Amino acid sequence: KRMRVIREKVDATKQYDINEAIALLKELATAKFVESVDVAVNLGIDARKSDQNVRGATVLPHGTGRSVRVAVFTQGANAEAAKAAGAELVGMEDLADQIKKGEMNFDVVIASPDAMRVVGQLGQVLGPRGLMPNPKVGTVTPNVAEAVKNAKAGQVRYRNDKNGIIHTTIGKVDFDADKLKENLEALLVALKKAKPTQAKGVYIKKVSISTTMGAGVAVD
Amino acid sequence: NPFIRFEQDKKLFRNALEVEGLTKGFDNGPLFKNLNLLLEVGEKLAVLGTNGVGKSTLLKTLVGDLQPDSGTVKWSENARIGYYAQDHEYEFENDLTVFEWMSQWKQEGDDEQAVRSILGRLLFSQDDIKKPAKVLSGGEKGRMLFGKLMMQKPNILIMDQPTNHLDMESIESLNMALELYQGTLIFVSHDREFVSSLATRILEITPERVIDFSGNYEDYLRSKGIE
Amino acid sequence: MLVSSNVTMQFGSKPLFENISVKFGGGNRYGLIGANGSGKSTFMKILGGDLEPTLGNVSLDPNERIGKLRQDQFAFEEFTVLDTVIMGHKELWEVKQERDRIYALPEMSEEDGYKVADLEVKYGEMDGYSAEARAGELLLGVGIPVEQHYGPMSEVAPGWKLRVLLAQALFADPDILLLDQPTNNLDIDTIRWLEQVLNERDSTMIIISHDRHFLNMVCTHMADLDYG
RNA sequence: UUGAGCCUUGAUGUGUAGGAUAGGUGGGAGGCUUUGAAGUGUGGACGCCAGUCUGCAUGGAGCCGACCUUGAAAUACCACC
Ligand SMILES: Nc1ncnc2c1ncn2[C@@H]1O[C@H](COP(=O)(O)OP(=O)(O)OP(=O)(O)O)[C@@H](O)[C@H]1O
Ligand SMILES: Nc1ncnc2c1ncn2[C@@H]1O[C@H](COP(=O)(O)OP(=O)(O)OP(=O)(O)O)[C@@H](O)[C@H]1O
Ligand code: NA
Ligand code: NA
Repeated sequence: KRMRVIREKVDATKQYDINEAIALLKELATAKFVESVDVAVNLGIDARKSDQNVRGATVLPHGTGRSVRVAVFTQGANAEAAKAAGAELVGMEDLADQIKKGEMNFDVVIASPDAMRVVGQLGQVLGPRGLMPNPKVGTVTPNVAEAVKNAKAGQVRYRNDKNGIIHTTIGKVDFDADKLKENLEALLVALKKAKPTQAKGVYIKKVSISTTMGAGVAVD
Repeated sequence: NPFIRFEQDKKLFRNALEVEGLTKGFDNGPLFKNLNLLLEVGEKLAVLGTNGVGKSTLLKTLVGDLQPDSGTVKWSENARIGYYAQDHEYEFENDLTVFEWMSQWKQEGDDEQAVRSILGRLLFSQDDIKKPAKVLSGGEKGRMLFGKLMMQKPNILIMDQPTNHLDMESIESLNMALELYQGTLIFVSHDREFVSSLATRILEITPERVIDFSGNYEDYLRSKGIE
Repeated sequence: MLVSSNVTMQFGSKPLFENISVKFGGGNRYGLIGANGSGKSTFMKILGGDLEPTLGNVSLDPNERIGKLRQDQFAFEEFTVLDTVIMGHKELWEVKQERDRIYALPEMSEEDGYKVADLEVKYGEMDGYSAEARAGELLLGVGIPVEQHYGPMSEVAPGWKLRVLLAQALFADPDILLLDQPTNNLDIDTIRWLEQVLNERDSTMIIISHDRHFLNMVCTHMADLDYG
């Protein structure tokens, strides 16, 4: 099988070159899918302590290659502002209480400071899956128009794993190496700027890029 | 090692207790179904069975503070009962000095010279007899109730878990104190050693039906099928 | 790791314990033994800060959630069993109840909204979403029925609510467990369950127990409190 | 021969309420199987004992996410742990 014939061909010990890893992944792209590529870095932080938590979101220079209906969660003028920004959701108190009451979710959530019908209505659905927007993550933004560009323009969020690993989608195997290199660099720079104050040791220990149906390799 | 020894002022003969049809339950209905027993003199009845079932509330009905649903409990004529409740906070919520609290129960024919002798044997020396009764340790409180039972000198002892908050020294002193006891004893405990040391009859209730015995706990286990 | 230095508590005219200085910590379990009236409960009060010593110090790390046991209170009796065992996490309970209060009070203004968003992310980090479930999976071990998990604290029996007060202490793997006579008026089966659930944990636990078969079962170190 | 550290590979981590012994992130949900099946013919290990992992094949070419009860989803799988 493919996972038995590639395990010998790729070794995780040798930290391949920044271009060589991408080239090997493109060679190994075999599963019949658009096969979004993902990246996993191992920040050096103590997740047991809250002050060392790295919650963030940045606009990649190219984009994730996918479009998600950024449902607007607002009311009044702030909620109505997002209607002209081109969002795939409608923000209303009832529309989040009834329309959004049984609704699973959108791709992302806009931020509304005037309306309040989509604050306590989410509960186990709006927060349990990690779809609730917070000020640090940029979901709870002052302007629905601002959130439209912060989410529909190719913005990607990230939160730590319980053991201190940040992984997220970067692009697709259709994207070129020249785009993917800067895509990875932007995220690495974002994390470096997002490092907390008390970060003992080195805060980027391992960086593995991978495909959905393929393996991963270290790049630095 | 505290020196505890219960004596008996007026020994009573023949039956000491009789319970005839004592069905009772709070809201599950049959807490104990159609209880029927006759307790002789010198019995050491260990009432077993463990959890939430009427392991207690039998003792509470026997003392009377828990009225039964149906049935009548006829204590012997001169039966004087020393009760050691499982939850004994109500007798210490009132804040008297240890000396006054032990002196409440002084009987006809003894001094506060003889009152303080019980505390001395119970290891309350000179300052620990000045503390408020409220502020005392759990074991130091169980001992203070043991010294009230000793002071009252009952001939029927009912004790709801007399092995609570007591260290090895105390559950080794009281064990032999009750072994030397010549009278009627009703007690309940979970540790399979204190109950096995002194017991001549076992009455344990299971949430469907009581089961009674006529021997000690080792024979009880062998008849149950426990190795 | 917890440390104590020269605790020296005294009320009266006789030494109770003198210049007690010991390091508790490292995943070891310290059975604290003694006589029936020496120092044990008033020492686990000091280690938790319930009463400050006469002249001494107790040092703990900036964040080390003390999981301590009751039997100095009996009458919380205002809320359900689930949210009674939940508030063993003194950190998560405050954020949960405060955000409920904020939801009650109108409106979610900009002070309210920005006050609430960070509390919500804090709750998410503390994984309050799966807090009640993990509380129930412990209440079942203690022996409380699922259909009455949500009942208030008056529905419970007086002899059944000490079970909940025990379950409160060991809620969500809290390091440093101050257990004060946990097995009293408990059964053989519950004692076996407790000594099994404490055998799968890496958290220093200081336990008071007057029996031998439980200390000799679970404990690693045998701290004494005799002679002073 | 036996301690300890490290690396690589593979398992184990149900109580309900679930099809069924799901660890948390989330990439996707249509992907896994023919360099030769779910079941079968038959080995061993583990266990809250209900159930999981593995050699090869006469034949072998077909199993699951979609549903659904939960705070939370799936050995469709790969990922950093
Ligand atoms: N004062 C009371 N008011 C209402 N119900 C009560 C009261 N006392 C007991 N009950 C009910 O009757 C049951 C019998 O309790 P009982 O005292 O017999 O238990 P137990 O076996 O002695 O318990 P434990 O060993 O835990 O102390 C209780 O579980 C409770 O449901
Ligand atoms: N307010 C007070 N005034 C005087 N003495 C006090 C006060 N509070 C406590 N004490 C004394 O402090 C000691 C506490 O003993 P401790 O609680 O350790 O006993 P224990 O039975 O071994 O404990 P545990 O209940 O934890 O099993 C006792 O000697 C008690 O008299
Ligand atoms: Na009882
Ligand atoms: Na005490």
